[PDB]
Amino acid sequence: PKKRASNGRNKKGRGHVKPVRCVNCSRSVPKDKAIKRMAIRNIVEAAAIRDLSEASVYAEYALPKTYNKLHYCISCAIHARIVRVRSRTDRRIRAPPQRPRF
Amino acid sequence: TSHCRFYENKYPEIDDIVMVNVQQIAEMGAYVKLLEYDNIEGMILLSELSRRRIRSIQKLIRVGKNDVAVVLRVDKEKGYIDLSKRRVSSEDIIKCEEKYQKSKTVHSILRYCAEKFQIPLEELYKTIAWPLSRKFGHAYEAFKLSIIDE
Amino acid sequence: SKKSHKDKAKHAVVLDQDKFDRIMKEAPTYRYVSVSVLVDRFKLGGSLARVALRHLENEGIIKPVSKHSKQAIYTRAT
Amino acid sequence: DNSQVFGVARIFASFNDTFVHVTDLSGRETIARVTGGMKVKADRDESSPYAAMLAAQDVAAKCKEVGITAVHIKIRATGGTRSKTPGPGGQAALRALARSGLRIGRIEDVTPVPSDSTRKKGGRRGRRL
Amino acid sequence: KTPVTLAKVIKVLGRTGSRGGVTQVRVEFLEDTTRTIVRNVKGPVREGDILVLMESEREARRLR
Amino acid sequence: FVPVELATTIPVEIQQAQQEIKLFNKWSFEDVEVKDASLVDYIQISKPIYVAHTAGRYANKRFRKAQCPIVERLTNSLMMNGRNNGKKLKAVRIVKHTLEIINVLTDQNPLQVVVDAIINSGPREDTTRVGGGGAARRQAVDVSPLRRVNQSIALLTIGAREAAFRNIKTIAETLAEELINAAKGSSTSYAIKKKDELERVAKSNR
RNA sequence: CUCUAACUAUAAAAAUCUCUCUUCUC
Ligand SMILES: [Mg+2]
Ligand SMILES: [Mg+2]
Ligand SMILES: [Mg+2]
Ligand SMILES: [Mg+2]
Ligand SMILES: [Zn+2]
Repeated sequence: PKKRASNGRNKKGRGHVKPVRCVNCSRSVPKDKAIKRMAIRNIVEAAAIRDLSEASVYAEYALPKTYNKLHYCISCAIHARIVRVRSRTDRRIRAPPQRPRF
Repeated sequence: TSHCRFYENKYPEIDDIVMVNVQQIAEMGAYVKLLEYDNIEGMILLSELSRRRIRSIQKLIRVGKNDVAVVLRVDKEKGYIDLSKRRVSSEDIIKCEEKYQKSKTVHSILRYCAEKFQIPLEELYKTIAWPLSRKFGHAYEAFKLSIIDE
Repeated sequence: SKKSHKDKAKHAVVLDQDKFDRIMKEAPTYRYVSVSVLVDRFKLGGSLARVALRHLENEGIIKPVSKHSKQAIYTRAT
Repeated sequence: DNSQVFGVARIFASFNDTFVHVTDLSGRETIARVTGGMKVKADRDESSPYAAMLAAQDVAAKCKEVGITAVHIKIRATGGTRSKTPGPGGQAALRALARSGLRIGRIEDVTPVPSDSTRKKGGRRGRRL
Repeated sequence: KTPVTLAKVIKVLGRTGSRGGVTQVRVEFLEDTTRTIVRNVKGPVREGDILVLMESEREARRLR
Repeated sequence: FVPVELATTIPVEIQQAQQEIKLFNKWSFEDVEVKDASLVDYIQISKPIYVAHTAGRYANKRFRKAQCPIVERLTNSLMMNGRNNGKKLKAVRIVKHTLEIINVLTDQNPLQVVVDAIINSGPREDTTRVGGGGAARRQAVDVSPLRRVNQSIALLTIGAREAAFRNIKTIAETLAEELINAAKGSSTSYAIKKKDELERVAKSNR
């Protein structure tokens, strides 16, 4: 039967969506069922900030923040653990997962 | 009285191709004596061993026999032979075997002479072998020229 | 099974004059002497090695340390 | 200036065989190419942080020899069509570059991101591992 | 080259590995105690112990 | 000195000047040092004893095992391949005469020899089986000081036994020569040999 | 009745399977 009302797409009234490739397995999935992540992280790990800091001209360097958008097929999203299979009435909740860092 | 390796020095050098005889696979790889060399045990790690991942490593070892080898690093302080099996060219293996047949066949006549005259094989090697391997690059071609040209 | 040992007599069971001379020469200059040490010097079978050990301790050539059986401790005179 | 001759690191760290290739400020002239694959055997770890770290130490040594003491480090992932993500080695490579005496300067990311080009390899259902 | 570095463990970061018998720990170098690094040590440990490190720069990762 | 008269006259050398607690009444525990500060506080030269046999509360908890007098630990680890398990008195006599032999050759009051050989024999870089199913391989790791001393002593005693097997030499002598070749950098000792082998494997699988 | 911040990286191969299903009213 209907596992979801939205079919899991989030298309619902758009005719057709262009496909965007999965970042890991190169699956072609519609941009909506193309489970998304904004991986904002430092160009240098938080582990080695000290060594880069002490050996740096331009005191207190900005240390840029690398940006990229990650597109998974849902199969990767299950396996690469970005998403987890949830219980029935827990499929309702769509909010961010309880603010990882606060 | 088997001793006195064919080559110049009393420890093998670095980054060269040799051939060992295999004796044991206990925990990490093969500690193997050398019949290309004197008597010294050298290590190969199972990572430096198998080109293809294998179920039973023994099918690629065949304990007791002779196998291709490469010495990369040599502990020239107390004696250790960093050696591998997979670190040899596909063609140069035959060069290794042919080198070994030359050296072994040279060893046989020197052993015969030593067991006849009861001079230690090292002395007969010292007087005769390496001057030949120096003048002509090998004792086998030295013997080949000696049979025809004295 | 097979003759894998290839071990010779490796020692002497009966002391000759030459080996008597040898042990009497090396009675000094040896810091530690045991039945196994006397075996190490390819001179004695081992059964008579104890005989020799008792033989050396008659004019105080070697003083003993501990007199336990199955292993003896001997150190050269000073 | 403080008599520092600026170099350019231009790190390339794919999922395999990280690259550390110091070049002059002009970028046109090359210095001390040694990569990850040169410093490890197993070929399992062409991109390993340890392979990258020896490669970076060697390039730093050659920079000492030639005389380049300050380096402009450039991180360049595979980018374009293939996964656009940094490799597992370039980070240890830059850590080694900073550690080995060299004075760092102006880290930047130059990985080429296309504007919808070149439908990439794998088919539609993609790598079916 | 004998870079044997003595690093005191100050905080053990649980136990890791598929085996479950190796522990990630925070070792700080005895000289210049302002630098800390996480590395894997195998065998029982507790804080205040001082490990030996042949190298100094292999930062650790969770072992799988 | 200090002659004390008793109806049961304990021997003179056992009554005379023993405010000097000594391992076997011969080898002075004082002025014995550990060169490598890494492994200190895991060898118990701090508490002298009069015999290498004291069965206490040593395994019930996590780290009471590390508080054993190191000579106790060597004795205890010597009774392996124990078809003769138990017979610890045999181990005590064996280690006593090993100490005597160490005192004879290269006098060097034997407790310092024991400590030095134990320090050398422990590997400081080992491996762990990481390769999961696909590419079976080992990966490098450091060794905890407790386990470092543990392996040092295990390799020392096992090398002594291997030297003993089907050999004229008494186990006392094999253990003494193992200690001698381990105190210095002598690669001839089996224990230091396997120490270097494990360290080499770790270096090969960094 | 007042708040907008960081974080990691796994997919070796695993095919097959035969019985026999037997009751509820004070
Ligand atoms: Mg269904
Ligand atoms: Mg969805
Ligand atoms: Mg195809
Ligand atoms: Mg799958
Ligand atoms: Zn995918």
